[PDB]
Amino acid sequence: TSKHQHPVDNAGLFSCMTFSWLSSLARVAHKKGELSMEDVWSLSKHESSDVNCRRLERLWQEELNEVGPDAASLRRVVWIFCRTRLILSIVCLMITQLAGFSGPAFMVKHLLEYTQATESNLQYSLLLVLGLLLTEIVRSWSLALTWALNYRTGVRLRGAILTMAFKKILKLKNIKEKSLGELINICSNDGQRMFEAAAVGSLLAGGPVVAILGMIYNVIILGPTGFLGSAVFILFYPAMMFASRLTAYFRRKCVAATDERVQKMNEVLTYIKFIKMYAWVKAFSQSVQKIREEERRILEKAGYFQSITVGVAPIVVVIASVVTFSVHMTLGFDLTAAQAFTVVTVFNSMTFALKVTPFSVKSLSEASVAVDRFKSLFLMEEVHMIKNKPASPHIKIEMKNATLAWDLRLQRTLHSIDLEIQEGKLVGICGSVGSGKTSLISAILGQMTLLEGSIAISGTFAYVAQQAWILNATLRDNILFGKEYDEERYNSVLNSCCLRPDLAILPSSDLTEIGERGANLSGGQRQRISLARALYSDRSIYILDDPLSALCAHVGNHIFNSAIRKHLKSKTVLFVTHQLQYLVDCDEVIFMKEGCITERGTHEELMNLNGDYATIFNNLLEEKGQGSVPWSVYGVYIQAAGGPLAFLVIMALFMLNVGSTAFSTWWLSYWIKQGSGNTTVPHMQYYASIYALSMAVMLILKAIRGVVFVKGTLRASSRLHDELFRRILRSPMKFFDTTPTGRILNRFSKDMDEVDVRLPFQAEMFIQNVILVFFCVGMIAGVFPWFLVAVGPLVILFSVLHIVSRVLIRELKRLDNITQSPFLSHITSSIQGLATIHAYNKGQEFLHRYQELLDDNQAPFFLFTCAMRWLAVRLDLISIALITTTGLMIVLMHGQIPPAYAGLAISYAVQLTGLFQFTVRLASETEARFTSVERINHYIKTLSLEAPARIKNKAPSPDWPQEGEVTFENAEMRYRENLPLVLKKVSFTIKPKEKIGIVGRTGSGKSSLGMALFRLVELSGGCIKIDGVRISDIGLADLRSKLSIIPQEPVLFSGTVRSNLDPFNQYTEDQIWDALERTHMKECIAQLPLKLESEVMENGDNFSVGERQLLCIARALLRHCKILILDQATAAMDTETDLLIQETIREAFADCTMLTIACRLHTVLGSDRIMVLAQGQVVEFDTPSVLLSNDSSRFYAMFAAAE
Ligand SMILES: Nc1ncnc2c1ncn2[C@@H]1O[C@H](COP(=O)(O)OP(=O)(O)OP(=O)(O)O)[C@@H](O)[C@H]1O
Ligand SMILES: Nc1ncnc2c1ncn2[C@@H]1O[C@H](COP(=O)(O)OP(=O)(O)OP(=O)(O)O)[C@@H](O)[C@H]1O
Ligand SMILES: [Mg+2]
Ligand SMILES: [Mg+2]
Repeated sequence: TSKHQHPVDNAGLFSCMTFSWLSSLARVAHKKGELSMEDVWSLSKHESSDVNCRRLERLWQEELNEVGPDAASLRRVVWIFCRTRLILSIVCLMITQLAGFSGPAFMVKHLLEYTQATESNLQYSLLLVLGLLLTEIVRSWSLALTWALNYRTGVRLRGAILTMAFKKILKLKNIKEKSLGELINICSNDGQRMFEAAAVGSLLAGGPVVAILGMIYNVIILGPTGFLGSAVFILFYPAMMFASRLTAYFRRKCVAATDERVQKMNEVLTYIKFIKMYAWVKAFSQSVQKIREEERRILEKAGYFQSITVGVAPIVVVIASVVTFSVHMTLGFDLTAAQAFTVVTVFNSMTFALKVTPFSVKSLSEASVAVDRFKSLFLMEEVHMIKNKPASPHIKIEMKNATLAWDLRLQRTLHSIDLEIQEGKLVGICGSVGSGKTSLISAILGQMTLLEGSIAISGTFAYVAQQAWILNATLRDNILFGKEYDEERYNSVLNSCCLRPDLAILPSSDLTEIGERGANLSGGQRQRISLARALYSDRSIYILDDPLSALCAHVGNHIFNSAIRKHLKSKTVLFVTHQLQYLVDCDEVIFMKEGCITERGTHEELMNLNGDYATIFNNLLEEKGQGSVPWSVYGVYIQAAGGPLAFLVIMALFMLNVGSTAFSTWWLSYWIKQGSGNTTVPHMQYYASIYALSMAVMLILKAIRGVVFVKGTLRASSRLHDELFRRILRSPMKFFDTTPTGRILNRFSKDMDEVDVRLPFQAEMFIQNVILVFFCVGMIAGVFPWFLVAVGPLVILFSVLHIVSRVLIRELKRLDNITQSPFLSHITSSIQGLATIHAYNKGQEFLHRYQELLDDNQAPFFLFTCAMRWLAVRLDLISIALITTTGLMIVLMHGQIPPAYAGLAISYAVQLTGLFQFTVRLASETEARFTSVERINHYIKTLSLEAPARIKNKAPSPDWPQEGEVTFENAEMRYRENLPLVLKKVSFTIKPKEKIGIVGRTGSGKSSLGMALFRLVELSGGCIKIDGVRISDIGLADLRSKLSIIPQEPVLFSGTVRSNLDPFNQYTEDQIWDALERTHMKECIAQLPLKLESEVMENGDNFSVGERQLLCIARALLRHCKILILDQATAAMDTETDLLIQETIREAFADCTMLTIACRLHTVLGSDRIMVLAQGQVVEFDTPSVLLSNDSSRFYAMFAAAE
């Protein structure tokens, strides 16, 4: 072991069958008033996701491969895995039923006979009391054993199924196509559903075993009454199956409706920096409110039928028995003299066992659709590393007339591709936005669908993507990627990528936290980190997807001359490019167009055959609470919309119902104390009719109260969620930067499952229990008020026990809820990088971390239920001992105590006891469960808030955007409130109608002049004004729409391109077509049947960045803002299209004030003025002509060094 004793799996002597191992933790629970992480007794090797998972996998694979897998019914999840553990429960249920039935029924009759004439004997009670004690002890022990077995056996199934699902998730999928938000919802919600169905769905078998016993007892006491019970039970059978059939469809529709809502919830989380400038927070709010309203309506419709089956009529049996008694009544019956109320009380006690059937049937019906869903997840294509084609030696990559394109129902893009690569050679492709030299790179990975051709490959890859993927670990761990530390190789890597000043500028040291996805670094730094990791990993084959795009000229030249030329000269490097500056030193160049290779060979041969591109080459052109749950959460919960009125109506209805049932009980009790037939006999029929109509009322009343309660609780939940969403949406940027996303999404997946499912039932049950107890104590105080002595000791000991167990219950629940968020964080952050993870073949480490996190989360689940079972056992034992003592008292005190004042003693007692036993358990249950509302309230207004959309008090005149005067003055920022300054002493004065180009060294600042305008930075020093009007005083909502920005990284939401094009439908139909046509996409849209309703998702995955950039250009063209700024709009674009692009930009915004950003000097030479910055400061600047004839100018030096 060496970790924890875990006394469950040993100590076979009389120490572990009863719940006694938890007495050790009860001391520590109240000694410190807490329970930390070091004394939780983590799970042993028995309940570990390493032994059961293998067995489940083997069983499922065998059941798949035995015959053709058409559907397989997924019967092996439940019926064959947890089978042997259910036979013991189903065989102990019969024992406990018989023990609870046979004993008391005869004992009460014998005690009544003894209280009739005690004067006969005195020692005849000892056998009776001994039998009573034996039966009670046997019953309680059997019940505790059954619950313990089911609780223990309900965990392993979920523990194995979760890891099976994740292991299936980690596979090569060409596209998601699964509404990614669904996958997370599959991991959490369906985890819970597979648990309850294994721990509750086992008491359904307890119905018939007692029904047959009741029928045979009735036929043995009365002759011809053995036929009506069977007839009235046959009619009861199909109602349950009808209920299940009706609820299955409702559950399926509800889960389908809630599938989509959580997907749109993820889109804002990972794109908040994008939709924070165009005030697109309005459409999404309306869309999510509409889908939430639809979900709430269907949930209410589903739940209305349930409230009618929480025991609307378990009195069918008593109604049938009363009808049989009244109809057959021959005015005396010649048999009913002493045991009149005994049989009625026994039959009333029968409802306790069968009151739990609806819960079992509902859980089974839900588990059916859960099984269907999990079956739907499997039976999909495992397309990865399958080619089934021969290879050849002395080569690494070989192709033979491949014909590939994105997704099986789309027009082919590549046809008849054939190429070869020699070992240790450098090859460049080059081309346009046509042939698409990104499908070729991904073809050999295995992510590309295949139709024909032949692909062969043998080796290892160090993949680099066009974008960047950065984990949450520290920088040194990111560079190492799970490798052994070194000193010489690490220093060589750091010196070979020109990374030294970047590491020196860090505040503390190299070891620093990065973030969720490298949100604290620029694009160039992320590219450099990815390149350094690929360089240090030391793999056989290097694949670079344009690693020299966003970076400058000098650093790129140095890296190519130092790293690629020398440090990587002993391996094979294959990379594509759009710039022909470095193609001189390359070995071979292969040119392909429109998916077809035209000419290939030595680069020196591409001079006279076709000088197409040569014209370009010619010259220049959390925290866990440490206290008890206060009443503030309850006050907030009841202060929801329509709270007090609904609560008062519900309480009044409940009080009236309890009064009615009390009056009926008194009526039947009085009727019991009457003549034994053959006297005063017509009134019986009238009384039966009165009783029948009374029941009716109660029923009607119970239906009404259920309806009202369901409506009120659902309204409260909807209002709470609607309040929460706006607060999360207006969260400042720093909160999103520090706190990971897995800490926010949890409150939207797990809390909403428990608040809207389990809470109302427990609340209503506790309310009913407390009103019944108060009525019983009032009645006891009413008649026979001379017995009010034991009440004090009873209440004080019960309070002592409750205050003893509540500490453990609360601490265990809090520790259970705390440790579930890193789970979701990891499962979210390990999906987006499927390509890189598959390339590096690093699934095992992620899987092991997943398993360890799952076990840590599952550790405190068992003890939470074990504590409640232990409390129930203690309460039952105490009550049994007290009633035994009171009965023995009776026994002894049977000579000089009249029976008139003692006949009802055992009666009222058993009720009182039972009522207290139920009350304590219900109170503990609700106190445990009411922590989710507090957890949601943890994000109350104490959290930071974004900035005030507007103000509506000092809005500027509508004619404000007239001049583009900008006056920068001392703009110094920190970006983290702790990090050192990134830009210092920035002051500019730009006259209206001016053009300025941006170019400079990597790192440093570029984009440098971003922020401090449309700013959300919490400016501390300096201030700027636009057109003579300050920026701090004016509101944000109006100001953000005045100017427009084209982001460097394209962003494309789901739905359609139109919705992005018009946030509010303020443009006609021809203007958008003209805008799309003007930028040379005449055939880029008409190629599809949809014209303006294109299906775009997942950041435009159909067409690559070459088209996403121009889509964003077209979108920003129609806005026509006062100031339109382009942030490096020529990242990956050809040279021929450049002119057209800049010509269109100049034609459109001829007089607008703009600041152009580009990575190429030759494409910025036309600007009126230029400026450059070295590290954090701007050097002297003027027109390009002035600085061109200046040897001592950095701009001329870098232009000359650009070659
Ligand atoms: N989101 C961020 N959070 C915190 N610090 C940041 C963030 N972005 C940049 N920095 C830091 O601010 C300083 C200036 O970087 P800046 O963003 O201006 O670079 P850049 O000009 O965009 O770079 P590149 O040319 O590589 O794209 C650097 O120290 C950088 O690490
Ligand atoms: N991420 C994607 N997922 C699915 N299909 C894609 C994706 N990107 C592009 N497509 C489809 O495949 C075709 C080929 O585009 P490809 O990705 O090869 O472009 P590219 O030339 O490399 O891009 P760029 O010029 O923007 O750098 C597109 O016209 C489109 O039909
Ligand atoms: Mg690419
Ligand atoms: Mg930038």
